[PDB]
Amino acid sequence: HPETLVKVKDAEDQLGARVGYIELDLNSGKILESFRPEERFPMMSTFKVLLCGAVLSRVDAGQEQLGRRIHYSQNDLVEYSPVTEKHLTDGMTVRELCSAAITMSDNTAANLLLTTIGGPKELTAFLHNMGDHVTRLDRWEPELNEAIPNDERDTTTPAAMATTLRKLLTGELLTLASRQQLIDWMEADKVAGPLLRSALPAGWFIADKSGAGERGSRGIIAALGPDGKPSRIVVIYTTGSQATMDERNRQIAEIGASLIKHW
Repeated sequence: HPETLVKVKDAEDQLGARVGYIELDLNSGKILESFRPEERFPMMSTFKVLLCGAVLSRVDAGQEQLGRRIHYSQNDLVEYSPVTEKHLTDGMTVRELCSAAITMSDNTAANLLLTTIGGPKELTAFLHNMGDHVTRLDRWEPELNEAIPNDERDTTTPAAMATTLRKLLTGELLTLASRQQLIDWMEADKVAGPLLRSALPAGWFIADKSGAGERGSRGIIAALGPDGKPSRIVVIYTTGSQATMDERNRQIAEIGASLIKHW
């Protein structure tokens, strides 16, 4: 609805930065509303959903096992690894790593998982292979969060990301069991509380993944809907603002409040 663009445009004014937005019908793929849909923005941790999607594609094809155990050490640890920094001794399985990367945004978990699929290059090949000729991952954590102005490395567009998430959660791309595993990890997301979840009505469903990077970058991708089932995908990205994390979180929550009001 047009009133939600009023809020998105307002968000841009208050943040003094570009805001990209898209609302997509999950079932039909129809773009319901958008703002700067094809402009590039840093994915930050939102890429971890795509990473585990590629991992699950490997599992389905008999190339990976969710129960497989990965051993790592102190050397592997990078900034913000709340789950992985606690399992140095006995390691963690592929399943526990996707859980950590998605629900807690654990950077080391993401790096270990990228390593299993062949690095950023292979995640990008996976994406191109499923029809996303836009999204690209070029670096590892934490450098992928640099958000250098005009740099296309590690970026996506709201349209590209929304379409890709739709395919991952409803397409024949992944088996039914994997599709649901990916959704379950997003539903259990624990570090997106002040974003869309703070605007979600009781009884509504939400599976999401947020992200934060340098130079004011912030964003969130989500599948949400009334009565416990998702029915639309929402993607919100911004970069370039000098605003505080709280101010950035509030703008996203208000865009969320608006799209829920005009559902």
